[PDB]
Amino acid sequence: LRSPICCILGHVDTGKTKLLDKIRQTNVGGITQQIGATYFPVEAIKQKTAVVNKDGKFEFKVPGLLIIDTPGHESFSNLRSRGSSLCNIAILVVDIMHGLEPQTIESLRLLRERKTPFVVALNKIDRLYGWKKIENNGFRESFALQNKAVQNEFRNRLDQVKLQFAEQGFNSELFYENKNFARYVSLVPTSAHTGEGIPDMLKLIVQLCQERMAELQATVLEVKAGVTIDVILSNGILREGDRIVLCGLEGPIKTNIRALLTPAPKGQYIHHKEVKAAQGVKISAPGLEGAIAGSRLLVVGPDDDEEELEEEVESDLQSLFSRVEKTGKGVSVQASTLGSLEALLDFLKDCKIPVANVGIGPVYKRDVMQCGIMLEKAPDYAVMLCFDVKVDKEAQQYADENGIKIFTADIIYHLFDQFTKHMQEQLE
Ligand SMILES: Nc1nc2c(ncn2[C@@H]2O[C@H](COP(=O)(O)OP(=O)(O)O)[C@@H](O)[C@H]2O)c(=O)[nH]1
Ligand SMILES: [Mg+2]
Repeated sequence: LRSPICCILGHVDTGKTKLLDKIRQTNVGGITQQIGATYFPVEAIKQKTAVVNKDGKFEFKVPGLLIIDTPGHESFSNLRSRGSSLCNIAILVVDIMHGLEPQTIESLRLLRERKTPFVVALNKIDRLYGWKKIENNGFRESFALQNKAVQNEFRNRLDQVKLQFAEQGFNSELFYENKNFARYVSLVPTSAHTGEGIPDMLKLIVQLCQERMAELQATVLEVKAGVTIDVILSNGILREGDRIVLCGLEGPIKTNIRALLTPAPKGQYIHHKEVKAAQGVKISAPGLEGAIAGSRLLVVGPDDDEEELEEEVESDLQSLFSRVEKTGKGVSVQASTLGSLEALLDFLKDCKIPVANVGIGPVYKRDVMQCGIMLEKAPDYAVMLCFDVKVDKEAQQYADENGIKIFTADIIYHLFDQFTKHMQEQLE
């Protein structure tokens, strides 16, 4: 069998890094660091959840859990239709003391559109005034030992957070009060500081994956400059020397896996003849320049037709490139990954904003030039809406020289706001 994959999402300063760090802690099958991910064998999970499984009734049917730290939008890297190949389930981290934030809200909307199951970590409960910690305890067990004032503050903050979620269209319940997984999103109070609530969280993640979610699937999660690719192997086997095709900026990329690399526990990496799901692995291969984050990775077998596979891997990006106005009058859009780009196109289509040009990866002069033609065509739309992407300095300079506006945002809403402001300025 294989291990479910869990992605951890959160607003900055919400304690996701500290949380994953606390989840990693061990007395040591050992918890093992992998490329862009951390693997938890079922024994380690049993140990971390034992305190909330004292009777032993809970059955683990799973070999392990893979957890990917996904700060920002990497959990949404691939196209929506394949979301489960990247993340079976997610953990959304919210600071209980400040409640819902904008990045959190965007994360919520994106998780909902992609139909990605998630639970919420209501983190930093130790910040409750007078909280009496019991390290690594289950939340209920610790909560029972708190004074009246602490319980009161918890309930108040909880009701408030529940309201903020309700406004966003999500019905939420405290996890042990939660009765139906289909009806409510579970809120699990946690402390990255004390470890409290983490047993509950791991047990719940495992429970949901098993109860609800009981061919090769591999996704390019990151591209690192020679150029190597960090890949999440969700299903199947990858082997050294495998003939692979993936999505590239200027067309399909076809090459052969030179090396399968994981971090050394010495040299820097250890090589593998082969790796099996679920695994985060680094791939070394010639000609990986222009690889697209969020791209599928396909292996060309003996019966397979490499051309058809090239077409198939490029088809995601092409499906995005084709989503443009027939009129040819519209804005240019750009994003870092297939999923982010898809989200941007869907959002703008909802906003009835017309798009004439679609780009992926960091913004370069060619993208800005392409936008610049609109300036001759229809000047008002000679702008770029750029979602979570870097803008090359020369591209920005060229834009400023030629009166092309480049709008950038970490949140998709802001692109809309900025564009509306721009249009009102043009009509002003
Ligand atoms: N008291 C307390 N502090 C926390 C907790 N989780 C995170 N922090 C603090 O908040 C800061 C958040 O750090 P980090 O883990 O990088 O949060 P991130 O930016 O969302 O990844 C850290 O300096 C921690 O000291 C918690 O459960 N309790
Ligand atoms: Mg972080």
